[PDB]
Amino acid sequence: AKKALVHKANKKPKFAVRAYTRCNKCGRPHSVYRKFGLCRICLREMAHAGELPGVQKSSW
Amino acid sequence: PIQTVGRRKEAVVRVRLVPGTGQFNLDGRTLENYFPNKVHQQLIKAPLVTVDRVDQFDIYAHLDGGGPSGQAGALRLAIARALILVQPEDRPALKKAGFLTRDPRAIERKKYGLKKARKAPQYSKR
Amino acid sequence: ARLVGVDLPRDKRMEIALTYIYGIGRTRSNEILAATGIDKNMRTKDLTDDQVTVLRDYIEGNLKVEGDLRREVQADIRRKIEIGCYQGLRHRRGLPVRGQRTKTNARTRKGPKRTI
Amino acid sequence: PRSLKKGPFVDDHLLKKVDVQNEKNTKQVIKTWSRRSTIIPDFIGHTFAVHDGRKHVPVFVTEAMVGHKLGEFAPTRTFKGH
Amino acid sequence: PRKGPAPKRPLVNDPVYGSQLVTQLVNKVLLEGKKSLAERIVYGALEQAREKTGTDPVVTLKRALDNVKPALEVRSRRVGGATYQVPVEVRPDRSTTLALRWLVNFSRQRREKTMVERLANEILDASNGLGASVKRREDTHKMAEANRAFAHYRW
Amino acid sequence: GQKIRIRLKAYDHEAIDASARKIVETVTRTGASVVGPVPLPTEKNVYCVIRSPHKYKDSREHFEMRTHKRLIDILDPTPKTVDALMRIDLPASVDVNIQ
Amino acid sequence: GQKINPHGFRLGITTEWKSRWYADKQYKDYVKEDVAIRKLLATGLERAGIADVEIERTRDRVRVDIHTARPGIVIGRRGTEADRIRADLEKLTGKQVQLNILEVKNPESQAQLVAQGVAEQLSNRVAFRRAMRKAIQSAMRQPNVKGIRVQCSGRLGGAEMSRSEFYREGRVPLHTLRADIDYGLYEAKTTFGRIGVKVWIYKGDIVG
RNA sequence: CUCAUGUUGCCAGCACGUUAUGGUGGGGACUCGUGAGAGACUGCCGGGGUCAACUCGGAGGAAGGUGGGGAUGACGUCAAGUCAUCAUGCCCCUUAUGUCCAGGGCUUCACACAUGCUACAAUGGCCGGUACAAAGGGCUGCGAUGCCGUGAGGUGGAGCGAAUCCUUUCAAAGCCGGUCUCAGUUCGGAUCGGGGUCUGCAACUCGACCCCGUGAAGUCGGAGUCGCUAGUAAUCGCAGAUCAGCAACGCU
RNA sequence: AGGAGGUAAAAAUGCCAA
Ligand SMILES: [Zn+2]
Repeated sequence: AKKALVHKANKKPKFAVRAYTRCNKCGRPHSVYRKFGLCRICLREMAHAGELPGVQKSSW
Repeated sequence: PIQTVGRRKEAVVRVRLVPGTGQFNLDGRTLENYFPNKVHQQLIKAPLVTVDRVDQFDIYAHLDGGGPSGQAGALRLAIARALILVQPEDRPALKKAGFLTRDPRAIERKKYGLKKARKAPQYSKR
Repeated sequence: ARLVGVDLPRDKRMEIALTYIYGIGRTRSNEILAATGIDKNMRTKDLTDDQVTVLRDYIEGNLKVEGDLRREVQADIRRKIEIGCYQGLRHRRGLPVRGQRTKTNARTRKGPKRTI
Repeated sequence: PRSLKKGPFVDDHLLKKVDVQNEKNTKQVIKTWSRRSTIIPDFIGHTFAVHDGRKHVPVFVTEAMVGHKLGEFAPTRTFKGH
Repeated sequence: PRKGPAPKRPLVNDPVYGSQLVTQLVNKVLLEGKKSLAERIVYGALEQAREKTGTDPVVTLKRALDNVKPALEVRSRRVGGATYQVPVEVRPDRSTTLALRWLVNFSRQRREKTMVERLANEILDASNGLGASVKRREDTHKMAEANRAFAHYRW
Repeated sequence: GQKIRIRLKAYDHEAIDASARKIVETVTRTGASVVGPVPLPTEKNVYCVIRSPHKYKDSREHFEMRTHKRLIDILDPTPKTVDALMRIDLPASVDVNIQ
Repeated sequence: GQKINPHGFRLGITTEWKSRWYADKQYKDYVKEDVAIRKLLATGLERAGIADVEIERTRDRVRVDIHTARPGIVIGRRGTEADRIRADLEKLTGKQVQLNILEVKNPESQAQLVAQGVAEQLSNRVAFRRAMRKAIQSAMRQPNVKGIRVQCSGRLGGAEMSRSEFYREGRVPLHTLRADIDYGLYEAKTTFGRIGVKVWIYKGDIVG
């Protein structure tokens, strides 16, 4: 992302519906989970590294 | 007393046995009102038929989970196990018919990339 | 029979029979028959002139159908194409007026499919 | 269609501008970027230049144009054919 | 089945009549994943045939079956760039399946407004040896006999 | 009497096991009635993710999150039992809700 | 993409999580704080090998455990570097930060540190073959290590091509779940770009 | 299958309930939830096997011959994809190729391809009654009984950080009964006219849903081609992520 | 260990780096 956009996403928007997510680690607007605040890529990386307490590879 | 359970693809039943006549009570309803289907009724009554001891048993059941055919299978298995608990020598006849074998057939997990289970989406090499 | 200019089908249950009027459907037929008092399961054969009068009276009093409705519809289309609205331009070009996908579909507005 | 409880949507900028022009009774061309404001009966006699994204197109209001948004009368994309 | 034959499924005996042929017919007329509907259709057809003839529905169904069951078949294989139709014997189970499928498929094409009626009429007609299924069996036998010259491949 | 309900939430299994043991030992050292570690159904929050950046959508990879629960109930909460239960130290992976 | 991260493959069975805390309503804040913390500690000190960073949180107090190759550089004797890093962790407003610096006992048995050392060598000027061989020998000397595989791919020696080279010794059963596999990966900064070094070190099995 | 286990989960034996139900005092009995463990190993028998693998058959068992399904991609190939997750060598912009805002576009349409959904009807459509699931989600969220609307919905706020409460006590196909009577129809639902609700600063370009009217093509589809071998194909409904609201007929 | 019989309608081209 562009640092202008990354910052602007944290500013208080003048209208409520103007705010979006923008993953904390990498600033990727698309595919961001609400629980982690990480995009899919950063979530996969950090979960494989084991830095999500409780997130583990699933198989059922 | 006597209790036993049957399970078939997410349908569990518990059968309490009474040695009276042959009436059926499934959560307060008869075998005709509960399972109003001839094939299922025969599936329920088959172990009694093969053991030749029909209408010696009143039974009360609790059927939770699954659907009609699954509950029929569960009730069949529970009835067969109750007959074994009553008389062990029934086992050569009952088990030979397969009425004691729990059917381990359950829904297959849906897998990603496929539309459901094993059916794959349409393909074109063009 | 004959109703407000429409020759009703020979043998139909009444609630279906009235739907052949341009301004009436199933819900309107059920409403009309219930308000008037004539059974909706009644055939069109046994229909009686006294009944025909009562249905004609009620529907003329309480609904605008047939030529009036049709001319009102074309008048509204005419107004919106007159004022030059976006919907008017869509009506002109013969394309979907509700913002529907035009890239591939909309063959029902484009009519028969002509190849290039 | 906006709910009736909320009432018609006219943004205060052009609402006040039109009020001023019709209070002074002078019919001047209004340059506005508001495609999202509905037309109110007080707008019958005025003329608007609304933005189509590229230029300002003059729009003259009539009686039959009451209840529609300003933007409807300025086409945006241009199609001539193939 | 490159490594061998597959095991065959355990068909059950019908409750109402006690013939497994009735259950096989129910399975072949089954559609859309609804067993009870097909079961009821077959029961209605059997009752209608029983009413029409005054005899045993299972007996008349069996009679229709061995009236439509074919004995010699045609299996096509291309030999030397020109395809040939090779007469081949049929095993009883294959014949029964083929006859049942012909019966149902041709009964769905009848004109009597309800499947519970078309199936009964087609079964009755085949019991009399007149129906489209019987005609189909006749054409199959005719095409089997027309190419006895090509039975020498024996494949 | 008074009933004090202790709820244990954990991501790991052995952590909740050890916490339940320690809670029981501590309270019964003070002479109070315990029902025991009653288990509860474990939540599973599932997340499916495309493995690669930029397309290749049919290749996905599934994650899960397990939340195990045990229920601890003490009867006749002696003030000494309450005081001990406030002072009990437990690992970070466990969450103790006292009420 | 062929092989998954071994640490994530074995997370529930052999290995453990690098951060232990539980919060449901605060999960977002906790994870963003953790990302800030790890970014800070990664960008700060490259001199001393930072083998692993562990974070524990309980209410207001925050505990950070860091494993290091040489703690002498991590904290000044007067406490200067500790003062800097605690000041940064207070900038990250974790409220109370009880910070412990720990020393990893065997240096060449840790795959992360092996990869870091090979990256240092390969970044200065060292030949990649020499780097891999030195790493393999150093790791195999120590007893607990059973097998090791060292792989580095990129522009090796300044060539205008992408070459991948892997050196193996002993046993590296990647597909064995009970096998204690410790994985490490570093990206070396050179003049011709950035090249990565992955190391697998297999030290017996874990039987639970 | 065994041991442990009794709440918010079950209720066999007791009692209290009477409208409404385990609803309540109580009870571990059967479920069930989740911990520990047993249990398939050609383990036994018979025949083939070089007396070896391994194979054919049988008993016992819930299961028999890698029980079913997941997770699991060796060395490499395609200069395969991604400098738009991120990082980075080199080159280029720096008064713009940076950055702020309003409006617009990414939805344009004479066409072609591809993936799907609804259908073309009677194994069906419509109407009334009635029976059975699992898995999930919920804090400035899920939001009940009730009152007002025909219906989207409005007022209100019970109760729940949830085995408790809400998402109805949870389904649709299914079963029973009535009607339609083979027809471009009581099929089909597009398109179009009118009247509304809700989210939202804002539904014109460009949201979803409801009511009234409208009632197109479509009669099982050419050459050709696709998926699937048991709880599989075929169908029937349900929940979630993203999300204020949704283009969800998509994906899991 | 020795040994016999039977077994193909048509199907063209593909640029000169890495
Ligand atoms: Zn990210």
